[PDB]
Amino acid sequence: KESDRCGGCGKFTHEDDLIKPLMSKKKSHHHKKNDFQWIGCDSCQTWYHFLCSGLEQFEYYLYEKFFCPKCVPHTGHSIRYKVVAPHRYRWYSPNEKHLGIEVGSKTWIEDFITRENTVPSPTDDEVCIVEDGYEFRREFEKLGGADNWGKVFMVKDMDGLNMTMPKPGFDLEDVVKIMGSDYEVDTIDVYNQSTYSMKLDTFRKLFRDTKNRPLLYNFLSLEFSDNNEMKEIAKPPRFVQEISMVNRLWPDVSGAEYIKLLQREEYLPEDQRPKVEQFCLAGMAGSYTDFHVDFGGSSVYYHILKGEKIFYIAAPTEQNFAAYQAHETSPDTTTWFGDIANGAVKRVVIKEGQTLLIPAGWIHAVLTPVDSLVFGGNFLHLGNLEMQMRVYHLENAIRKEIRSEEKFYFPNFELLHWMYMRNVLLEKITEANQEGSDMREQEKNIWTASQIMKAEMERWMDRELRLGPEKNAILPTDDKNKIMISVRKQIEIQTKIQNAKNK
Ligand SMILES: [Fe+2]
Ligand SMILES: [Zn+2]
Ligand SMILES: [Zn+2]
Repeated sequence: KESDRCGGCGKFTHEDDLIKPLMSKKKSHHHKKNDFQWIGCDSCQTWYHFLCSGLEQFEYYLYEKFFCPKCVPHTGHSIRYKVVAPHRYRWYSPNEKHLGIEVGSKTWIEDFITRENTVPSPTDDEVCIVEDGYEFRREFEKLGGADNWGKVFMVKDMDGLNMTMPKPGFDLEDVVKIMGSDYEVDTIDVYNQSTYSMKLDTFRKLFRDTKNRPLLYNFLSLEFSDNNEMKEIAKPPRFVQEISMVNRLWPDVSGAEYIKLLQREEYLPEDQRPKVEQFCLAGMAGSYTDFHVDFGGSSVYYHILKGEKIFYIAAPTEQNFAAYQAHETSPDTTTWFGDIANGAVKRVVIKEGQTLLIPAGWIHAVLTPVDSLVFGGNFLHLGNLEMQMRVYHLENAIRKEIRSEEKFYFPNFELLHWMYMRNVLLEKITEANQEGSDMREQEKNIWTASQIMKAEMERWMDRELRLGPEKNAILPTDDKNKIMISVRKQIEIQTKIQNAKNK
C-alpha cells in the first residue's frame, strides 16, 4: 500500500504488468495474479511484492504475521493464521466458523475415515482382481481385449505386465535427486482444496516432517516424459504403449529409430504432443482427492510404489454421468457425491506393489491412508473411442455451466484426432480401397472406429462453421476441411465396395 517501494525489486508501485500452451496437468499458474500483490514485514515494515518476499506461492495466504528474510534471524519464523474453522476450506476465517462442513476439509476427512469402510465392495463385473500381469493378460484377452475394455483391473504383482518400474526402496529422495531441488511442482493443498507452486525440495522437507503437518500436501501431476533419466525409469505397461493413440503418433522410440521414423514425418511436432502418459504422484497420509472423471475420458495405469490408496469408483453409465454433472455444477460443497449417487459408488483398496488399470469414464475419488508414492499415466485408445467421446460431451457441458478455466482438460484433444484420422485411419481405408478390400473382413475394428470418429469430427466441423474456430486452434480450418473431404471420399469408396457384394 502507498508510494513506498519494494524491498525485493526496488520498484515503487508501477505496474500493471502484461509482460507455447500447457500440454500437461497444471493448475497453479492461475493465481500468479497474487505474485505482485504486496505483503508487509511486521517487523522492519518494508513492503514486498510477494514474489520478492522469499515466499513461495503456497505460503502466500498462510501467514498473519509476516517476517521477511532479513528479519527472520531475530524475529523467528512468520506466524500462521489460527485454525479457526477446520471444517472449511478457508480454515483461517472466523466468519465461516458457523457454516457447514466442506467435503475436502480436515474435519470432513477425519470423520470420513471412520465411516468410509462401509462403502460396498464392487461386483466382479465392475472390477477384476488378478495375481500378476500374466493373469491380467489372460483375463483381459478373454473379455475381448482392448477393443472391449470396460471393467477396471487390479493387478497384485507387476510381474508380467511388462511395465518398467523403479525397484522398491525407490522414494521421494531419488525423485528430487533426478528432477532437481528447485524444480517447482503443482501441489494440492488438501484442506484448502486449491493448487499451489512449491519447490520439489520444500515438498520433500514437508513430507519428511511426520509429526507436524498443519496442512496436507499431495502433488497434482509431475509429468516426467521429458526428463531423460526419469523417462526411462518408469514406463507404461507394454499393452498400454501398444494402444496409446498419443504413442502411435508421437512414438516413444526416441533412440536410433527416432532419426528414421521422423525421416518420413512419422513424428509430429513435439510441442503438439499431449504430455500426460508418465506422471509421478506423492501424497501425505490423511489426504483426499474428490470425485472426478479423467480428462478426455482417458484410461489410467496406476502403480503403487509406496503406501496404500483407497479408490471410490462408479461405472460410467448415463445416469451416473448425469448425477456427476449435477454434483460438479452444484454450489453445494458439504455433500459427498457417494451419498447422493444412488448406491453406485464402490470401494477398492490398492496396496504397495499393486497396480490399478482403469478404462475410460470411471468416476473416482481417492483416499490416501498412508504416505504414498505412485507412478501412473493417462492414455486414449480406439477400444474406448465411444466412451472417450461421451466423456468429452460431459466435460464440454460441465464447462459451459460453471466457469472452470482452472479445471484441466485433455490437451490438443481434437488436434490429436485430426492427426490420428489423417495419418492412421485414412491410410488404412485408402489402402484397403486400393486393393478392393472389404474392411469388414480383416479390419472391422478399424472400419467401425473410423465411422464413429468421423461422425464426432463432422460435429466439430459444423460447430466451427456456425461459431468459428476455437481458441485452442493449432489446426487450420482449411486443413481440417481437406482432411474431412478426403475422408468422406474414401469412406464412400469403401462403402460401395462393401455394397457390391450384394446380389
Ligand atoms: Fe484420476
Ligand atoms: Zn517487488
Ligand atoms: Zn523485515
